[PDB]
Amino acid sequence: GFKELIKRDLTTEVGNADLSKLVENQIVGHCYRGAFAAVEENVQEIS
Amino acid sequence: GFKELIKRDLTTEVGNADLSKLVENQIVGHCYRGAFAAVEENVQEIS
Amino acid sequence: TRAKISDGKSVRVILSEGESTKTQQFYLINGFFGVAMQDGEKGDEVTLQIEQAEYETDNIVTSEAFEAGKLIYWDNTAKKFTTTSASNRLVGRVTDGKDSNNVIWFILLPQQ
Amino acid sequence: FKGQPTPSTITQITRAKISDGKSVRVILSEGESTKTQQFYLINGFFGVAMQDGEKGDEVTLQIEQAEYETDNIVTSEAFEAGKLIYWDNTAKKFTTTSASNRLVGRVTDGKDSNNVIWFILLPQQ
Amino acid sequence: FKGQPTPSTITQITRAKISDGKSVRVILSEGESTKTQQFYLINGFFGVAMQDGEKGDEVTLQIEQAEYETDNIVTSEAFEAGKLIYWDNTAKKFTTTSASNRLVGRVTDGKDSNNVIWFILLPQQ
Repeated sequence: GFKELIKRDLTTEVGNADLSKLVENQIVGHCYRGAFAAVEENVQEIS
Repeated sequence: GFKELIKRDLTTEVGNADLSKLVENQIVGHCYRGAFAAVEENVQEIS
Repeated sequence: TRAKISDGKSVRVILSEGESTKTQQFYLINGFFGVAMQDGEKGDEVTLQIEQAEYETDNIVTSEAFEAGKLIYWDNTAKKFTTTSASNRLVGRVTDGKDSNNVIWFILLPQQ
Repeated sequence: FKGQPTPSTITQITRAKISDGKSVRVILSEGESTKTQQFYLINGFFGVAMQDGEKGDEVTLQIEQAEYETDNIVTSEAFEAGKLIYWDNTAKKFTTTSASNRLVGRVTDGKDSNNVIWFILLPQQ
Repeated sequence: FKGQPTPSTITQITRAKISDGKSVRVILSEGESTKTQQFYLINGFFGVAMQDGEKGDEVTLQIEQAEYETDNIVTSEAFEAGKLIYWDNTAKKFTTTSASNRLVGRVTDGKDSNNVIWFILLPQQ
């Protein structure tokens, strides 16, 4: 009942830079994911 | 008594990541540099 | 479809019968104050700059010191910048004060 | 690091710029709901909604200060190029009346036949 | 070109946009000082002093009109999302009261339990 949906696991692309400030490219991470949980599978306990 | 410090002689870069539509890719150059002068070495002549 | 159509750095206008603009000069046309990128004639289309950028100009009234930080107001009658703060329109703030050559660096403002 | 062997001190390097500010997330109120690519005034921020918000959820508004195309103008009034635009939060429409509305832009292209305006968004004051 | 062979004539092509203007150099007066990543109002410009300066030194202020994480507020006041932000230069703290203070921003994220705020910076009017 648990499914892991992935389109892009992870992508660290160098971002746009303001050359007029001599600021380096914005390192930015990006992931397109999702999950599908359920209740039929799981049972809670105490201690 | 004269030491020139060359960290980065010259580097020119060009980019149009987020510039205006009417502005072509602007060009920027920069250099890391430093110089140490002194009075231990100089004598000032006239004529 | 997208509401945003352009970055808004430049805006087009149509010259009236009492207006004429030359390249790279400041002109208040139809409520937009900016730097014209084309030499325009009556009833012609030109493009201004509203880039919120630092701008250089010497087209100032040379009577009062433009010390850094003071607001810059554009006087449409005399076609000059000034620090009068009268009914003239507000257009920017001085970044670098006036030099001996009467040159000003100032930041444009969002036309409110 | 939990259970580290030695009490290593931690020094925080200060930082101010958290984002570019092109857009802002906002929480929907009760009597509000947004569809994509339409202007709204939600918690004092005027901008283009980038997501379909229904109720009590989080949506992002675009405050880029760019040039925007928009319908939803009070067609009775005429919007010449250069006139200041105002937002009528009661009617949810653009107007030139400055009674108590929020100043939100200035027109670039005049009111055409299709009631379409091109205008420059303002700094959210 | 001094001593050129020929009397050539030089014609300048005008250029108004000296710089992008996202930041401004400023000189410290006597009663002013700065440290990195702290907000200040220096010579009519409000921004993030990216460098340390004490007396007659040069510092640069970020005026990008981006989103900024500040803290350093008047803790007694409440800062809901969307409320305007004013800089009280006498107390050197942010505040919502508009008595005689400079308007500098609008809160994007409300005052949390540790008095942290995210806000858009405004165009230095």
